[PDB]
Amino acid sequence: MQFLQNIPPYLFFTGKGGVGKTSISCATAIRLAEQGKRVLLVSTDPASNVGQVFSQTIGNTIQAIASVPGLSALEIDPQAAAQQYRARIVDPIKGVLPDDVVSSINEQLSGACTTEIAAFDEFTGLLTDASLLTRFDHIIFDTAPTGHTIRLLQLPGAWSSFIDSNPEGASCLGPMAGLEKQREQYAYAVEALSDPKRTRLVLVARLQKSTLQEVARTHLELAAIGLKNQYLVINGVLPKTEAANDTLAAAIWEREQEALANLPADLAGLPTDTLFLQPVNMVGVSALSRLLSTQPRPDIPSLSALVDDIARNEHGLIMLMGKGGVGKTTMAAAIAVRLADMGFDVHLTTSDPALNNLQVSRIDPHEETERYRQHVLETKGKELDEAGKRLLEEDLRSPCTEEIAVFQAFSRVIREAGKRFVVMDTAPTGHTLLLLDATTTPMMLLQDPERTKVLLVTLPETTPVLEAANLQADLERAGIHPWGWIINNSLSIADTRSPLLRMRAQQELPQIESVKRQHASRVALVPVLASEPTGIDKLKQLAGHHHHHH
Ligand SMILES: Nc1ncnc2c1ncn2[C@@H]1O[C@H](COP(=O)(O)OP(=O)(O)OP(=O)(O)O)[C@@H](O)[C@H]1O
Ligand SMILES: Nc1ncnc2c1ncn2[C@@H]1O[C@H](COP(=O)(O)OP(=O)(O)O)[C@@H](O)[C@H]1O
Ligand SMILES: [Cl-]
Ligand SMILES: [Cl-]
Ligand SMILES: [Cl-]
Ligand SMILES: [Mg+2]
Ligand SMILES: [Mg+2]
Repeated sequence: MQFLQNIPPYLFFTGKGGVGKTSISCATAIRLAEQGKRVLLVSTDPASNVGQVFSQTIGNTIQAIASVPGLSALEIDPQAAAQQYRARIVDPIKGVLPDDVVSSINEQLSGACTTEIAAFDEFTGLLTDASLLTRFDHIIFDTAPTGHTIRLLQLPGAWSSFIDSNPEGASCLGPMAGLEKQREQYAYAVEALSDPKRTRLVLVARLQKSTLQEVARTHLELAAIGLKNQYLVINGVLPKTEAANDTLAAAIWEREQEALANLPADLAGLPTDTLFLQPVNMVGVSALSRLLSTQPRPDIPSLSALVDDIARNEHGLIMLMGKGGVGKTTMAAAIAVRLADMGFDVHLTTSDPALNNLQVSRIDPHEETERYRQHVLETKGKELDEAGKRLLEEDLRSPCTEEIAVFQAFSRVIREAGKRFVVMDTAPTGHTLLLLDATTTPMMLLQDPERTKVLLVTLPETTPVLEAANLQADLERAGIHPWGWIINNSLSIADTRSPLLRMRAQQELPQIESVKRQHASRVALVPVLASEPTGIDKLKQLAGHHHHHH
């Protein structure tokens, strides 16, 4: 594997939730250890499981992994770091300012942005400690910082300017005032990230058009920033020696082969390695090492049942939520189609390009975001100096900015949810709704269980379910309780003779049980489609069927 050759002292793995960042991190950690190298694996996931895979406990202290000499680990819990980070800002003014005030500021430090900034504070610590390279040859991170976070800390304005405490725009700039290291260390860290002699960035992806799109995006952003030592690792690829008998496995192998060959242009000139889809979720040194080789039904109702229940009231705001790529848009489309075929007036709204009983409102997120950014600039940038304006423009470059702008656009038609059905394929986070509420926002409507039905879409996989769970908890803090969960891309409810797909379908079981037993009131299982759910044809196939009853 090219990504394994000549790794510099700092190695970072980046990619969407569930692509396999941690697995590959551990497997690489082992490979290096067995070569006689001293390796430090840095676990950075919210609910770390690296200790589990290695059959021991790890913590905020560097401890050796007894089950593999040469390797040690360290956990950097991001939720805890965020907590301490927020508390380090608020505790000082606690008792000096009103409670509602300290309460509002605390909320401003409870979003994904504060977490990335606090996580960057930790990365900076490790990256600027030369002594570490005195003890190890390699330091491996199972997540990487975003281009957004790096930009923010490299902006001069972030150091010489300050932005008022308004309701819009700079909403997420609050964390900056929390940095306690000197400006020079953060710049040094970024310097270390941009040095190919010190840091190698590995983009983890899967052979899917949608995912490669995102990865290609990340690559460009991190490169313009200065990280040009990038490697592409395509994980979980299906071996042709499985497309043999079964028809689904053959359709999949085909879908991957097209993409694999039609890789986005930007990723083409990138050194690339592919890993194979393993039978069982790696859990030991043996299983993990096997990953780096060069050679190879649940009792849950169909989407149809969920929709029949959504259909009872005969109207309502239906919002699909979840992480990027889980299938929000497809479920939104599938739901809107079935509801319409049941004879109801349905208004589907989307933020992506794709009978008369159904109307579709397409919104371009790019222009909504710009209308928004433009608005926040006439409002706040008014008295900012140029450096500060750039800081404000980078803050309005946050994920949540688009999220907010698109919701505001949708809100234009939310008033129709009273007479009929309005289905949305994306929504802001709990944190963001709470923020907007303090500012416009139909908060009460979203919180009403009879008017709004929020659905959480996820995958029958560990990380996705975890991230889904956390989204839900955040929404609940905003008084919104998801009405049901949709587990998309399931091999369990799929027709396959392929021995490997069956072994994979069996891996989902504990994840699916998790959702039913601990995360959701209602659940729907959608199959991994043998085709691209692009036509209303295959879109109707996703739903399955629901037997009428009284
Ligand atoms: N059940 C399924 N079977 C096969 N493919 C699916 C399924 N659900 C989604 N996909 C495919 O996966 C891709 C991602 O899904 P989709 O665009 O609906 O996700 P999303 O969460 O709306 O994405 P984003 O977060 O990018 O807006 C699509 O190209 C789509 O056709
Ligand atoms: N190529 C692969 N084949 C089969 N399973 C894999 C592969 N890569 C990862 N997994 C399994 O998939 C999940 C994806 O998780 P993981 O490494 O934790 O990553 P991330 O950090 O990308 O969320 C785990 O259940 C894991 O053991
Ligand atoms: Cl945020
Ligand atoms: Cl935040
Ligand atoms: Cl019925
Ligand atoms: Mg992980
Ligand atoms: Mg979408």
